Amino acid sequence: KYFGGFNFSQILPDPSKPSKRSPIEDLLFNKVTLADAGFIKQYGDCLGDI
Amino acid sequence: GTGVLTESNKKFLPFQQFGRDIADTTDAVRDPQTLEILDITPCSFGGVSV
Amino acid sequence: AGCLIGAEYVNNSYECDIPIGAGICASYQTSQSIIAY
Ligand SMILES: *[C@@H]1O[C@H](CO)[C@@H](O)[C@H](O)[C@H]1NC(C)=O
Repeated sequence: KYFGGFNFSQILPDPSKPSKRSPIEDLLFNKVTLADAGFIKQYGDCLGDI
Repeated sequence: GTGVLTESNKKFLPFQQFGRDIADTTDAVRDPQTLEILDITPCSFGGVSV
Repeated sequence: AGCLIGAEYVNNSYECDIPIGAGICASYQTSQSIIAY
């Protein structure tokens, strides 16, 4: 990863994390407090005092 | 009403009979005989696709 | 996306034509039936 002196480690994917996302993508993925998008409730989680 | 009745752990205040939720739909009820507070949940569903 | 009945999951990978959802997507391929990959 020697690109003539430029340092792309911030945008290139990070293999260590289980999600192969670069640190900037992780940051801006944690910032957005998105809702639930198509989970499989199984109807058991739905019933309860949640 | 139609649905599955289940043991709600939540506690009513003695003088009011049954609970609700966001909509004005019954979400809990006190059994007349043993005075038990119950959950209510419509049976599972979801559209099919071919 | 949900429980699908009638298709065999295959450990291969193809650019696909019938999207099912969340990455999985079925097709018709070989003794010839519907696969899901
Ligand atoms: C490149 O950036 C990474 C992450 O900030 C840093 O750990 C590393 O020391 C930098 N290396 C260079 C080429 O300066």
